[PDB]
Amino acid sequence: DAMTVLTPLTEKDYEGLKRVLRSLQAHKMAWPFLEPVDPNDAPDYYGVIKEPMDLATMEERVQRRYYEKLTEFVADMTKIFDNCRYYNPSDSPFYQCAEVLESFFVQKLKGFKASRSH
Amino acid sequence: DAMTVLTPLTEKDYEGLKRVLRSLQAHKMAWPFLEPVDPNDAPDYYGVIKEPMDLATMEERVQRRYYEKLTEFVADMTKIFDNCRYYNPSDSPFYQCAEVLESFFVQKLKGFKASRSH
Amino acid sequence: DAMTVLTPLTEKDYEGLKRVLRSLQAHKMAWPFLEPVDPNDAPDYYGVIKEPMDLATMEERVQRRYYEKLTEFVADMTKIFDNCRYYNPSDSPFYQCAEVLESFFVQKLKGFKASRSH
Amino acid sequence: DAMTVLTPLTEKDYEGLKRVLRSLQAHKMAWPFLEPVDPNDAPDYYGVIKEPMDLATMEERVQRRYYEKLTEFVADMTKIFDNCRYYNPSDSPFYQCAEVLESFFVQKLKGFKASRSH
Amino acid sequence: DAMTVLTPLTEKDYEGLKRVLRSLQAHKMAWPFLEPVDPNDAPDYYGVIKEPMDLATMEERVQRRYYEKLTEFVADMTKIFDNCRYYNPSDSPFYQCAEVLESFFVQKLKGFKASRSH
Amino acid sequence: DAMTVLTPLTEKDYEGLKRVLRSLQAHKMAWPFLEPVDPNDAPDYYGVIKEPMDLATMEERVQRRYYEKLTEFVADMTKIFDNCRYYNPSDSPFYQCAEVLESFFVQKLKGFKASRSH
Ligand SMILES: CN1C[C@H](Nc2nc3c(c(=O)n2C)CCC3)C[C@H](c2ccccc2)C1
Ligand SMILES: CN1C[C@H](Nc2nc3c(c(=O)n2C)CCC3)C[C@H](c2ccccc2)C1
Ligand SMILES: CN1C[C@H](Nc2nc3c(c(=O)n2C)CCC3)C[C@H](c2ccccc2)C1
Ligand SMILES: CN1C[C@H](Nc2nc3c(c(=O)n2C)CCC3)C[C@H](c2ccccc2)C1
Ligand SMILES: CN1C[C@H](Nc2nc3c(c(=O)n2C)CCC3)C[C@H](c2ccccc2)C1
Ligand SMILES: CN1C[C@H](Nc2nc3c(c(=O)n2C)CCC3)C[C@H](c2ccccc2)C1
Repeated sequence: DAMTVLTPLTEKDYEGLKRVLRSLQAHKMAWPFLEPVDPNDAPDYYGVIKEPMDLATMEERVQRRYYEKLTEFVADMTKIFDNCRYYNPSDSPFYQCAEVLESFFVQKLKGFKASRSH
Repeated sequence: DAMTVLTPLTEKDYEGLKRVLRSLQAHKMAWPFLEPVDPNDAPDYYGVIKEPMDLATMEERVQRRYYEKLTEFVADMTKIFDNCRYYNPSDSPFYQCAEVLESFFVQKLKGFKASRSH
Repeated sequence: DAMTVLTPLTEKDYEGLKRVLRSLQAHKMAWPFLEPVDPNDAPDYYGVIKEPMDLATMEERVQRRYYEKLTEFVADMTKIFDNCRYYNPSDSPFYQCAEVLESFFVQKLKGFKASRSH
Repeated sequence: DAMTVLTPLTEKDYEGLKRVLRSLQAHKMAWPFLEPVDPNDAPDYYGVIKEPMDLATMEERVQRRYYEKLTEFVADMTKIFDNCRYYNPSDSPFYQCAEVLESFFVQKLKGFKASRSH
Repeated sequence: DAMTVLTPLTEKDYEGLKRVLRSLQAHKMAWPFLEPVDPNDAPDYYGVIKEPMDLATMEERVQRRYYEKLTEFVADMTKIFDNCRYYNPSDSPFYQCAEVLESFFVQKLKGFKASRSH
Repeated sequence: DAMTVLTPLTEKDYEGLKRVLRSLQAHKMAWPFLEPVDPNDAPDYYGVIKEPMDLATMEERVQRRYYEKLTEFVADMTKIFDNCRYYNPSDSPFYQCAEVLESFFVQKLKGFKASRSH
């Protein structure tokens, strides 16, 4: 979509970004992405993931208006999952929780790209 | 079913394992993972992706009958697309090809799991 | 076709002209042509394109009844795509989008050069 | 296609860049694109057209091994057809010859894009 | 002057017009402006100058009694020198020739205005 | 003058180039040239004038020591006036302001050429 790349993010938009973000935080499968990875559960995590991400941190950025474009937002989200699938094994819960939450996200994202324009 | 996990791969199994692979080798979108990553293109690749995977390397492995359970061949397949979304940017052509191939694989693999049980 | 050049435009015709225009304004790939180019996007545009055109300026015209023959309407349409391809790079979005819609409008117009003879 | 944008043009490539070019110089409708637009035919042309092109200027460029990728060769071909539809009227001969000849180039170009994959 | 704008040109007017014009055609430096710019000298000229002009085209216009007010005769003359300084480099002879000739025109034009105001 | 063409610009030179440029911005008739032309005032301006210019861009350039010779500096100035006279009517004020200011600059420039040598 044109507008996703090009049309910048208004106060209205950011309002509905917080709305989507909260939906993720209340999701049943979000339990592994609400906060940052603990370096004690996994030394080498921050050493082998170049750009880690969580919803705790995406909440900061949505409240600090970090994202000039809907594009910078959908990147940082997809980090959460691409990073989770990369570091964990295909048969782990952490992986499954990411596959589920990403599908959900896309739906909650599809509704936001639609409600922007018409 | 997941007799995927438990039921060793027989010879007729390895049949559609090779056929499913030819079909990924055909795809117009398979080009990015037909062969191993060249480290002239990307020096730091091999140092930052832990278990690289191509389809050439995987095709060898279907010839050595490297795989005792279907579980193993699908781990190694999904490596390719997880490595790719990890290493590249989301709006990348590579990243789009992994998104598209994998969905293909998944439909071609859905077929295989059913043409094993009944 | 003879009918397009000499037989002029009935009150009917002008209904199925506004109806095709409508169809182009729906399309997914019509987004770059629904209104006039902005001069702040492109300060040289209006000085180097001799006859710009948009579906908004064309809805005005179809309504005002500006077009005596069908030849006139299809010119003003084709300005939109030839101007685009001229001013924008072959490999660009705007360009690709013009390709999609000229291809479409053609068939949506083949269906009008046929509802005007039987 | 990935190969078109990224694979550098070998000398075998260039051999049958000359074939595609001469097959176009042969065409029955290629006649108005063989040589540069004459300033006496159209005093404004070279002022109102930012980058003119022709098959002769491109025969020179294809001989002097000027094109690093296939991407650059098709860009200059489609200039001939974009500059033409832009400058001339939709109902002019020159305009139809670009319609006819580009459409043909496109097929010669399909056949060369697959002569390369293998 | 009020007269130059408002007082229509009569026959004795048009006779001073022709005297002024020939004085210019005589000038040591009128040479670049005696006739239309040749598109073979400068392919882009006619496409990048919206209203070219010459002392020849104007001598026709003075014979045809084309000018209703002195205002329009002066306008078309200042086109010659404006279009020349615009198109050409300032250190060029054509640029210098317009600088000189116009200053000449101006003294001759002054004369003509008081040869009128009585 | 020899010195204007050949003798590069010292730090002292540049001091008095800003001195002159200031004087221009002081002038009551500088008002149409103090900053760049607005594309919304005039959509075609930037597409049909090839090298625009303004005292604001010229201040930047004098502060970046962009001009090796007094010759480049005086060109860029004279764009402002030639561009104005070309795009606008002889009888317009923008035109009449270009005239007045250009005459001024010449005088201020006369004095700067003279303050260089003795
Ligand atoms: C901080 N801590 C991070 C956890 N999330 C996570 N930890 C690791 C990886 C990973 O990919 N993720 C997504 C790879 C390495 C370790 C979720 C966890 C949690 C535990 C119990 C009840 C709810 C939540 C809290
Ligand atoms: C062998 N060589 C490997 C390339 N594939 C690839 N290169 C890189 C990454 C990646 O993720 N991939 C999948 C990240 C870093 C660089 C594809 C390339 C190729 C070019 C044109 C037509 C087909 C194939 C050939
Ligand atoms: C009005 N404004 C005009 C744009 N269209 C356009 N702009 C330019 C060219 C061109 O060829 N086109 C078609 C070349 C020069 C710049 C479309 C744009 C738009 C942005 C976001 C979402 C929808 C629409 C809005
Ligand atoms: C050199 N001269 C150029 C002509 N081609 C051309 N002239 C013009 C435009 C244009 O778009 N084209 C393509 C717009 C402005 C005039 C073709 C002409 C020719 C005549 C007969 C047999 C072959 C060739 C040769
Ligand atoms: C017809 N042809 C036109 C020339 N004049 C001219 N050519 C150009 C520009 C321009 O500004 N001018 C005034 C800019 C673009 C090229 C003068 C030329 C001539 C040469 C020698 C002796 C007398 C006449 C005759
Ligand atoms: C930025 N904006 C540019 C204007 N200057 C200008 N605009 C145009 C042309 C031109 O030639 N000039 C010199 C032709 C095309 C439109 C002057 C204007 C202004 C208005 C009031 C008080 C001071 C300044 C400011």
